Amino acid sequence: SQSIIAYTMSLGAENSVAYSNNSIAIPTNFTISVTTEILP
Amino acid sequence: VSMTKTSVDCTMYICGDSTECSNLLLQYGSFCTQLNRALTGIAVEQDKNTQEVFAQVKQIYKTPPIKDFGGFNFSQILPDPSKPSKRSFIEDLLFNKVTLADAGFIKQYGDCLGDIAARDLICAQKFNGLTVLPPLLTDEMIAQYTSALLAGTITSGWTFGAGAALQIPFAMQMAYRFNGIGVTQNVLYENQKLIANQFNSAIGKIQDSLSSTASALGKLQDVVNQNAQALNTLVKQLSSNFGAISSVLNDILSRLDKVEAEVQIDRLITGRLQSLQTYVTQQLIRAAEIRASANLAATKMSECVLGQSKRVDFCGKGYHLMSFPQSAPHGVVFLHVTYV
Amino acid sequence: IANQFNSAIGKIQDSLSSTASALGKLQDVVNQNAQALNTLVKQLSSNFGAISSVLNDILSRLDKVEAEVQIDRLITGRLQSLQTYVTQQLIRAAEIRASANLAATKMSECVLGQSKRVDFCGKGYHLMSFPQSAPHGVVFLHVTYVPAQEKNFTTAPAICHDGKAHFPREGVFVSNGTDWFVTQRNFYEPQIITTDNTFVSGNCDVVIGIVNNTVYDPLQPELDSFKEELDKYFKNHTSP
Amino acid sequence: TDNTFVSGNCDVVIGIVNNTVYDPLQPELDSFKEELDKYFKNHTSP
Ligand SMILES: *[C@@H]1O[C@H](CO)[C@@H](O[C@@H]2O[C@H](CO)[C@@H](O[C@H]3O[C@H](CO)[C@@H](O)[C@H](O)[C@@H]3O)[C@H](O)[C@H]2NC(C)=O)[C@H](O)[C@H]1NC(C)=O
Ligand SMILES: *[C@@H]1O[C@H](CO)[C@@H](O[C@@H]2O[C@H](CO)[C@@H](O[C@H]3O[C@H](CO)[C@@H](O)[C@H](O)[C@@H]3O)[C@H](O)[C@H]2NC(C)=O)[C@H](O)[C@H]1NC(C)=O
Ligand SMILES: *[C@@H]1O[C@H](CO)[C@@H](O[C@@H]2O[C@H](CO)[C@@H](O[C@H]3O[C@H](CO)[C@@H](O)[C@H](O)[C@@H]3O)[C@H](O)[C@H]2NC(C)=O)[C@H](O)[C@H]1NC(C)=O
Ligand SMILES: *[C@@H]1O[C@H](CO)[C@@H](O[C@@H]2O[C@H](CO)[C@@H](O[C@H]3O[C@H](CO)[C@@H](O)[C@H](O)[C@@H]3O)[C@H](O)[C@H]2NC(C)=O)[C@H](O)[C@H]1NC(C)=O
Ligand SMILES: *[C@@H]1O[C@H](CO)[C@@H](O[C@@H]2O[C@H](CO)[C@@H](O[C@H]3O[C@H](CO)[C@@H](O)[C@H](O)[C@@H]3O)[C@H](O)[C@H]2NC(C)=O)[C@H](O)[C@H]1NC(C)=O
Ligand SMILES: *[C@@H]1O[C@H](CO[C@@H]2O[C@@H](C)[C@@H](O)[C@@H](O)[C@@H]2O)[C@@H](O[C@@H]2O[C@H](CO)[C@@H](O)[C@H](O)[C@H]2NC(C)=O)[C@H](O)[C@H]1NC(C)=O
Ligand SMILES: *[C@@H]1O[C@H](CO)[C@@H](O)[C@H](O)[C@H]1NC(C)=O
Ligand SMILES: *[C@@H]1O[C@H](CO)[C@@H](O)[C@H](O)[C@H]1NC(C)=O
Ligand SMILES: *[C@@H]1O[C@H](CO)[C@@H](O)[C@H](O)[C@H]1NC(C)=O
Ligand SMILES: *[C@@H]1O[C@H](CO)[C@@H](O)[C@H](O)[C@H]1NC(C)=O
Repeated sequence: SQSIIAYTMSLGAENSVAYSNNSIAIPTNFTISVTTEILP
Repeated sequence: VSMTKTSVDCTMYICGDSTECSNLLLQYGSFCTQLNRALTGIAVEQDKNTQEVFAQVKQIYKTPPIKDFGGFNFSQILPDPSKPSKRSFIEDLLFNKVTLADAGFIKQYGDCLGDIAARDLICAQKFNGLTVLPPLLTDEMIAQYTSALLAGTITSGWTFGAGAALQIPFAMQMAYRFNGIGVTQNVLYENQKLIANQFNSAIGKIQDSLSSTASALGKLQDVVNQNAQALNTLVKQLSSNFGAISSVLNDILSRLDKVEAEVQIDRLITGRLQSLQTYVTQQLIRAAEIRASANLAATKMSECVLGQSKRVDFCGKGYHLMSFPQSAPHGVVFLHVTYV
Repeated sequence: IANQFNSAIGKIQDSLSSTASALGKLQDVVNQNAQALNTLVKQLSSNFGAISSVLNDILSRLDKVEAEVQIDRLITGRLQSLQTYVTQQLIRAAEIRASANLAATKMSECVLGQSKRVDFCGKGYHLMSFPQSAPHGVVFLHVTYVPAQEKNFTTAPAICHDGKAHFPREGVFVSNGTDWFVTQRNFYEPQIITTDNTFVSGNCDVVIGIVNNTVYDPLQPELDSFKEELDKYFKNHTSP
Repeated sequence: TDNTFVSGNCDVVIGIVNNTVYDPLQPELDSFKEELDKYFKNHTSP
């Protein structure tokens, strides 16, 4: 049931951010993220 | 940000359908695979350079339906809904201002032969085994990534770079900017209608400048021109005798028997091999200039668009407030906004 | 914060143990070095139009007057093979230098410092970074603060209390919908709006979108509490 | 005194200038002294 498919690539999740002239979002919490970068 | 991809097959360039020549070209061993492999390395690096400059978000942000940005007017740099390609007004100027050679979008005889075969260089390049591959991302997908970074910038400030996009009113974002350049935020709010009129008027000068002056996109046209001039020089080298009796393998094979056709053909193989290795070395060196430009453009996307920079004269001249990315043929344009 | 960091390092330990597709930038360098040498060794097989690929066969079969014509083809093709390898290596080595100068810049700015540069020292806001060695390379473990659980708030550019307009000294005004506060820009810690949290400039007619709320003066309850002391003393001292 | 901070005596700083520095707590305590004296003046009468 597997096959090679072909598709137009999705650039990312589509997202309407909720702008308004008097609305702000502020984080009540955080995550410390450790991320690995690799260089020759 | 990139240059035209190219694949040149060693066989149709050197030997041009002669199987007799092909049985000599194998005697030079792995040089053809090195050329094919090289150009493939350059061609993949063009998609990587474009991906690293534009794909700096995993989410495609879009602008709200109501454009209440505190009196600032982004309508000239945001996407136009009415257009079949989702370019902004300034991007559609930039897209007209660069004259291309071969987008790769299906060349199919009826365009290639007859009347157009005289004036067109691109069909003759294809006939001689030189091919231009399309970019992985269409100019529509670059326009969508540019829209996401711009819609993120005007609705969310730098926060869409550091994590999830957080809305902030645009005059409060522009106040956080002023505070960044060491100017107290009441200097924005007490002067906001003036600051918006200065910004709106300055964006108007970009419209006029790009409509008016021929020199503006010189940094992009000199990439497209070097791509086209190197391909034309490589087509022209098929004319060269290299000390053979003719420039054309079919002439030599019409006139001569194997025993000395091999000697006349060996010369043409040699010089042709040398003409490809010259072109591929020049393209490898150029590709390193374009990757150095793309890594700078990705660094400016990260630091001037997704952020605000303390680095003097990095994000345009002045004290940096913010920047808006715009797409261009094989390139990126930053509209840097600075307090002077 | 320590438990988030210890768990995040634990995920690097697992990730590097688990997935083959990680050090691809380094294995690509070793593969390009190995491929280029294999291709240069394979080019010793090529005839270049001579009667043999092997120099001793030509010197076995032929006398000097024509062995030199067969040899000159092999000298030419071999010498062209070396210049091709050496040009490819000179070009590649400039890519690895550009990578090394970026890695030296990241060692200076992310390890020996903290960077205000967005996305230069990993994704997030940069806290610190730890270097680790690798075959022919460096790995940076970038540690970043990422804001996570948000709530929406109503906001205003200024507060009006006495026809005078007030702005935060640092942070932003927010309201939960009933009352107003200042918070720091990147983390919700709301505080009562006071003359310590805010500064005054001009009057409320110029600031677009200014809102009315009281601004507390924390010196006034001191002078008030001493006015009650002053009255109880004066009231008592009606009696003597 | 909210626009400025204090450190050291004036003898060390090259090019220092004389001017008054306003203390915004002082007129509060001065108005509190005028309030105190009007209360004490009235208190002469009972
Ligand atoms: C801020 O986000 C933190 C996660 O990034 C979150 O920590 C998580 O808190 C919950 C409880 O609210 C923990 O849940 C576990 O708690 C105990 C065991 O320790 C059990 O009784 C529960 O059934 C459950 O297993 C999470 O383990 C914990 N996660 C981490 C990584 O520590 C904070 O609660 C958030 N803080 C605020 C103020 O919102
Ligand atoms: C943001 O700035 C825009 C550029 O100045 C502005 O759009 C421009 O608005 C004027 C006035 O409406 C238009 O003038 C023309 O109006 C109609 C258009 O059909 C014509 O009949 C008139 O003769 C006149 O020429 C401009 O053409 C228009 N420009 C564009 C590119 O649309 C926006 O209105 C501003 N946005 C806000 C929210 O104020
Ligand atoms: C907006 O934030 C306000 C500050 O946190 C909050 O007001 C506070 O609400 C709590 C109850 O949820 C009150 O707590 C008191 O409740 C009674 C009052 O008589 C007492 O029995 C308790 O011991 C306790 O003291 C706080 O007093 C109150 N604070 C103030 C300054 O009024 C609002 O509820 C929040 N509004 C929303 C919509 O979230
Ligand atoms: C924010 O709070 C302000 C102070 O309470 C308030 O200002 C007051 O607004 C009203 C209505 O504009 C004015 O009322 C007077 O209007 C005219 C004369 O100017 C007369 O016809 C009326 O009878 C009445 O006297 C007040 O004079 C004005 N006070 C001050 C000191 O400016 C704002 O309206 C409030 N705004 C919001 C959105 O809450
Ligand atoms: C800045 O303000 C200072 C305070 O008013 C002022 O200091 C004063 O300077 C004069 C001259 O140096 C001194 O005058 C005395 O000088 C000697 C004794 O020291 C006597 O011969 C004089 O008759 C006289 O008594 C003041 O004593 C001195 N005051 C203090 C507190 O040190 C500076 O001179 C001013 N500078 C400028 C440029 O305005
Ligand atoms: C932050 O606000 C946005 C949109 O504004 C809110 O809309 C109502 C739901 C109500 O809360 C109003 O007072 C606000 O003005 C929220 O976006 C909505 O998200 C839900 C999914 O959670 C989605 O179904 C809706 O279609 C979205 N609405 C719009 C206009 O986009 C968002 O959820 C709020 N964020 C948080 C953390 O509460
Ligand atoms: C914000 O938008 C509303 C409409 O939703 C409008 O009535 C109001 O005047 C605007 N306020 C500011 C401060 O821009
Ligand atoms: C009232 O004043 C007398 C001194 O005159 C003092 O002894 C007494 O403690 C005072 N009481 C109060 C409540 O002030
Ligand atoms: C400044 O220059 C003047 C001469 O123009 C000199 O008298 C004075 O001492 C100098 N002041 C300082 C603080 O250097
Ligand atoms: C003086 O004191 C009396 C109470 O003893 C008070 O009623 C009156 O208002 C005071 N007047 C002034 C001017 O303080």
